[PDB]
Amino acid sequence: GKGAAKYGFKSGVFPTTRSILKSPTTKQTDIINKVKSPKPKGVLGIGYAKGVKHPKGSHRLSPKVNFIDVDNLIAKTVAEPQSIKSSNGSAQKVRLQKAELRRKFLIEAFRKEEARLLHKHEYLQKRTKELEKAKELELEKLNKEKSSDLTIMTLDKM
Amino acid sequence: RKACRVRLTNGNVVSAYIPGEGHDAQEHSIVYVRGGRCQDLPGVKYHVIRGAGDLSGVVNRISSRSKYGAKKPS
Amino acid sequence: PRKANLLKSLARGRVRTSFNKYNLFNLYKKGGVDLKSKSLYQQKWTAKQETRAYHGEHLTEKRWQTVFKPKLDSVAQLDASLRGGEIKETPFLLQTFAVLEKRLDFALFRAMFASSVRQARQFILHGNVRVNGVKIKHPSYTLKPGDMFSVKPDKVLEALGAKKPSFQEALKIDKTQIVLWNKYVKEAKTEPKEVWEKKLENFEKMSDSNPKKLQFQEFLRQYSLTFDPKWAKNLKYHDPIKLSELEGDEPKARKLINLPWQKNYVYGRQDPKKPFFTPWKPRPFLSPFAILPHHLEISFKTCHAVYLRDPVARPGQSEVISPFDVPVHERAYMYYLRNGK
Amino acid sequence: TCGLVRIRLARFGRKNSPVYNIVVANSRKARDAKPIEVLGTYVPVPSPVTKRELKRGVVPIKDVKLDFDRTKYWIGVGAQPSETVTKLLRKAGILNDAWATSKNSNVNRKVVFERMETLE
Amino acid sequence: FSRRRIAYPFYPFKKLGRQHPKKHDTNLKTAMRQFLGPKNYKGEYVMNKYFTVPTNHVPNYIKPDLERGQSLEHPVTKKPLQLRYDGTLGPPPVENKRLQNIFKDRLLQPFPSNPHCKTNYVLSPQLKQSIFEEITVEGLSAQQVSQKYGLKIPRVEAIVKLVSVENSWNRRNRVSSDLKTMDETLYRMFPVFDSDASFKRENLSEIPVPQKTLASRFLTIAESEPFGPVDAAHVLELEPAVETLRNLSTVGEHSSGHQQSTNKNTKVIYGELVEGERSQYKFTNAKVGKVGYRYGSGNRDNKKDRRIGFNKLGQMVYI
Amino acid sequence: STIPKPSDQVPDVDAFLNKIGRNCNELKDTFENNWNNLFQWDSKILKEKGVNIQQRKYILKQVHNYRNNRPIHEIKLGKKSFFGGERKRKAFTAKWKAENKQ
RNA sequence: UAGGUAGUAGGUUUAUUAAGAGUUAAACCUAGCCAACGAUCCAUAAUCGAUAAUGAAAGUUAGAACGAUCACGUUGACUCUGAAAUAUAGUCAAUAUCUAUAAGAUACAGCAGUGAGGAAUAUUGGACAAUGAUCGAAAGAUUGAUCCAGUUACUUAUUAGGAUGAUAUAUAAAUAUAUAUAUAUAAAUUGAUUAAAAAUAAAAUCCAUAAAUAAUUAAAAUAAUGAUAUUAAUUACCAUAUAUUUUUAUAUGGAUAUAUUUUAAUAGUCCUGACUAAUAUUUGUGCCAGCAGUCGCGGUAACACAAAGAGGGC
Ligand SMILES: [K+]
Ligand SMILES: [K+]
Ligand SMILES: [K+]
Ligand SMILES: [K+]
Ligand SMILES: [K+]
Ligand SMILES: [Mg+2]
Ligand SMILES: [Mg+2]
Ligand SMILES: [Mg+2]
Ligand SMILES: [Mg+2]
Ligand SMILES: [Mg+2]
Ligand SMILES: [Mg+2]
Ligand SMILES: [Mg+2]
Ligand SMILES: [Mg+2]
Ligand SMILES: [Mg+2]
Ligand SMILES: [Mg+2]
Ligand SMILES: [Mg+2]
Ligand SMILES: [Mg+2]
Ligand SMILES: [Mg+2]
Ligand SMILES: [Mg+2]
Ligand SMILES: [Mg+2]
Ligand SMILES: [Mg+2]
Ligand SMILES: [Mg+2]
Ligand SMILES: [Mg+2]
Ligand SMILES: [Mg+2]
Ligand SMILES: [Mg+2]
Ligand SMILES: [Mg+2]
Ligand SMILES: [Mg+2]
Ligand SMILES: [Mg+2]
Ligand SMILES: [Mg+2]
Repeated sequence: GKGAAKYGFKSGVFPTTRSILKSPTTKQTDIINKVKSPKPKGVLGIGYAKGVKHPKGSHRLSPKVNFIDVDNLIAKTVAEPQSIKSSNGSAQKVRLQKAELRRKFLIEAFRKEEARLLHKHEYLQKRTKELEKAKELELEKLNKEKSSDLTIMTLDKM
Repeated sequence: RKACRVRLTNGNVVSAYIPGEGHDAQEHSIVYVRGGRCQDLPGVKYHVIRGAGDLSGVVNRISSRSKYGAKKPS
Repeated sequence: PRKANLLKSLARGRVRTSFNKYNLFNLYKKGGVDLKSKSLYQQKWTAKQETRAYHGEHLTEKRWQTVFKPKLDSVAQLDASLRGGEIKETPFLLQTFAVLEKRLDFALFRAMFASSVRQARQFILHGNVRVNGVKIKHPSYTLKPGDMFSVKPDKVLEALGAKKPSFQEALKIDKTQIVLWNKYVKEAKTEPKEVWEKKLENFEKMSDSNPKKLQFQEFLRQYSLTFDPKWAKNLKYHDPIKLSELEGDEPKARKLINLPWQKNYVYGRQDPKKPFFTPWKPRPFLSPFAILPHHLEISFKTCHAVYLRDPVARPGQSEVISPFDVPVHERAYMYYLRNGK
Repeated sequence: TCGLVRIRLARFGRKNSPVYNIVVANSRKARDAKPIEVLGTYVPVPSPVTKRELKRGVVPIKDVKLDFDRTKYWIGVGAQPSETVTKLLRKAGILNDAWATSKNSNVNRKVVFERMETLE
Repeated sequence: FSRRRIAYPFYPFKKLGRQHPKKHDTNLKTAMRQFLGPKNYKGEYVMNKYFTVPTNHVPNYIKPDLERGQSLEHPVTKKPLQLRYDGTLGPPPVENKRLQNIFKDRLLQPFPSNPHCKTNYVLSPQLKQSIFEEITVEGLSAQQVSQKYGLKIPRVEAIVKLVSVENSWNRRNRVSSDLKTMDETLYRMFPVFDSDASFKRENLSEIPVPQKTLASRFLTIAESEPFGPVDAAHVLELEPAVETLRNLSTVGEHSSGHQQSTNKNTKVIYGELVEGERSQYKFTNAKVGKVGYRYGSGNRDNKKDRRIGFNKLGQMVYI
Repeated sequence: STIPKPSDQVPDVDAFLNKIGRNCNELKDTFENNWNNLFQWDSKILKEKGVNIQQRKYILKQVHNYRNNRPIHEIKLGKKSFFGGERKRKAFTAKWKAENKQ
């Protein structure tokens, strides 16, 4: 139907893509700074102003964001076997191989995701600065005086 | 103009026009009623379907047979 | 598809995508589409009647309505402004039926590999057509720019060639040919001088449209152009044909026939195994319809063609081959835009 | 297959022309219910090779589209592939011979072509 | 106002008079016999000026308006013949001036009522070999051969492809006498292409007309401000039209600039093939959110626009 | 594939058809005690010989087992409980405890 | 439907819960809360989409099919287990039926099917081969999920034969190549007497393919397993070699009597006064019979009723 136009004329839907990292990581410095930044007050403020009692039984401030340390996530989730156990059995050998592959996959997934997030922030910052510079250049060309401008009547003094 | 008073299976009683030349409709005959009024007859807002129920098709109808429940001659 | 009924009716005078004799007269005598005195609906209906008769008559109206595309494609010449000659208006509305030209069956007709779109469909359905080396048996297959398609040579010869006469039909033509040959040998022998004088005068009005004069010059070199009594004497009378005696026996019949032009074979049956008139000659009335398309490059030696592009409209020209003028196509476009409302 | 998170085929297409989505799905949901994620597609019907190609030595190809990175993540978090999906992942080189079974173990069968990773 | 109108000839013809009761003839049928002329014992119409094909590279297209329905001529002298009161054919009383000086355009126009339809020019067997030998042996680019002979690049590429098929056919003796006879006949029916003739040369500056540009935008600028094609292109947010023409000339397989490598960046895996396996698995890297069959997509099978395609074997398949 | 060799437990086709069970001893005349026929005939041939769907699939599964040195002992198809299927067990049991033990 | 509300609106405290809260229960306070931008009440309805229909579009409509969400599994309440259930469980009661007559069992809104209701909606089918689900260490077992087939023009799509074709006889000396073949005689269906047609329509002629027949035979699935299935497709004596975009072509080994299986083509339905495409006319009826979406038609030359001819749509 007409609704598909809003989505590239794609008919039907896909499930929402899950996020490998469910919270920001401790290496996303940009996010860490924003949360630490003092919260505004006044017309566009957020939070209880000094001297304004908050409701009894409620937390005055918002809960602190949980930042994921990927090194700690990897250590707790896919920890390595502490000893090199004797996998002489056929089933023990199969299990050891499967555990090794599963651990390799999930460690690569967490480290590729963190890299992607950090690489995406840098790319956006570079792209925005470029766009800003291009806009200034474009605007400067617009403001440049051309010879045709002499034929546009003006009353600058008035 | 030949018409008929009919009690529909939903309890509504209507007046239906019987189209075609000649009909074999009587009291207690099972008829099927469709929409469509008889313009010159006020209050006759429906038509009975020829060739359905106990109402036979028009006898010896040659043209527009499907509108009068007449089967194709061999 | 729609059943083919009364396609070549003279009273209706509809023009079809065919080389048929009756379809040539309908086109010859048409004299344009009359749109005067008609209301807008009547004008649109008439335009629809005429155009659809030619462009895809075998398609059902409901199928055509789905296929119909409101968007028409033209080209912009970027040098027009750098020429200086009076520019011509592009006939945009002659692209109304361009969507059909990419169909395989239409492509075959435009390539002159079939005598009509109907025949093209049967060639495709019977397994005689290949696209890019793959046998395609669906007339509705759509070609893309660059595609190459081929048709079995025997089918193209049967479509562009004369009809093969039957043995009985061709055996009565040889009987008459022998009688009219023995009349030329009786007039050449009774008064040889007049016949040769008439023969020389005929060769003066040939105009070079008749290659027989070129061949005749060879014959005069095989024997100043002065009379020779040896000619009349050389002439011999062929023997009459008893249709009953040699009836049902072709080898016998093709051994009793030996004419100066047709030797040891019945008229049109030089090779009865071939599916056309032999020796091969063009079908009658081929010139009026023999149109070379701008959107196909054809190789008749191999019966191969390449689909260069979808037909386009350009200043003063439309690549969509049509017997109808732009005003008619404009009305047809107006009808289908609104689904005949 | 066990667990709550399984990698399995969901059937699409028409009668007599099956195509499949490779999906991560909750074990209890319907086979064709909207899954957790769609990892790829599997077309079971091999591409037909022409007479010449056959003599030329072309082998019919079954085409699979798959997100390699995302598939590895779901194996990492303990998703359990179905038997058919397991065969596909072992052929792709994502899973190894540890996922083979006694019935399909090709311990002794000659390799005619070795897995080749290319760019196209 | 509209009524059914029997398609009588627009030109004058001899209508039926009093008829014997068993003839059961029609005025349309008698008008056709007058157009066709007598039919000989061989089933031919030698008196009709369209029965036989032209052999001088000049199409013989119908000209009913200019000849006023007189289609009969002497089969050898090509001199007009018309029907007389006796029922015989003889010279016309007055020559037809409309048939002696025909415009060049009309000669190539097959249909009287459509002057926008013209036949194309046939390429000579020599020019085709020259084009074939220049692209293949000398190694010229299709852009060069196109700009030299005045042929559009797609036509140039088609000639090379077709000449290759004619060599294989001639190398295996597949071109029979009938095919040669037919080819020559059809060659002598069309006007031959002349690369030198400027009017015969194909325009080489044509570009597809986009849709966003089809609208008419107008800008009010200073009276002495220059505005040119490049400025217009920026306003319409399209590449300059000259650039479009140049990019369309580098599309030919033998044309300069033809390049296709930016797509060779998709990881593909070819599964191991073991003895006895009847097929090989090919894996193509994709991205979650793009790959897969969508859920709840519109079913069109029961709709008039149901998608129909064709597989590699040419078999009709539902998409 | 290849033709396995007769063993001591399964000397001939008749012994093979008796060990697998599932009433497959009623096809002894279809095979004619020909060892090669049992190990060469595929489903299409067996269908032409009148073997029904269930039996021909079962034979082919046991032929594959034999070729791979896996046991061919009969495995029985499942059967409903004596007290009936789960959906009709409550009703059946109630009527069986009032007609046996009262 | 104009007033509604009385745990009602708010405050404090305890109980209960993993958890806030008049959410429930208990206590004590304040007099609030909602409402003509529609409260309260009544009626009606499962909701929605990147789904379907329509339109230039904003929108409108549907909510069958595909998918998402909710609710329910004859009716009501309650309890147990559990992370989660007022569970298609259990308990009690209600309604109905049944047999074993018990503080009994059953409730087809699972599949198929039957009666009923209705204008109207299908098989008491096949298979677990595929994809899934449950149980099992495995071998495997189970699966009316599911996959297939059946019924039904309900919808869509493809195909459902092309080229040629206005007559038949008799007719004509006794090979530098002819050629506008020409004469007689008979025949010629409906309508009509010429712009009145039916009609290239038919037959006939040429050439095909489908089906059949024969051989062959994928793919769905492989370690093996095929319900569908008398598989699709291909090939036309079969096999082989060489050359050979395709394809073609030659020649070979076996195979029949120099040739090699057979061979087609019976559409309906509505309409022709105007709107609205339908000019070739004619008969019956006579404000009757009837037609009609709108205007209207029919009272003896009816373009409108009932028909023949011809014609126009799909
Ligand atoms: K359309
Ligand atoms: K209200
Ligand atoms: K339903
Ligand atoms: K199963
Ligand atoms: K009709
Ligand atoms: Mg298990
Ligand atoms: Mg009209
Ligand atoms: Mg509280
Ligand atoms: Mg309350
Ligand atoms: Mg209280
Ligand atoms: Mg309801
Ligand atoms: Mg809605
Ligand atoms: Mg609604
Ligand atoms: Mg339903
Ligand atoms: Mg419930
Ligand atoms: Mg309940
Ligand atoms: Mg309950
Ligand atoms: Mg019930
Ligand atoms: Mg049921
Ligand atoms: Mg009923
Ligand atoms: Mg069953
Ligand atoms: Mg008569
Ligand atoms: Mg066949
Ligand atoms: Mg098999
Ligand atoms: Mg009527
Ligand atoms: Mg009258
Ligand atoms: Mg009317
Ligand atoms: Mg009437
Ligand atoms: Mg009639």
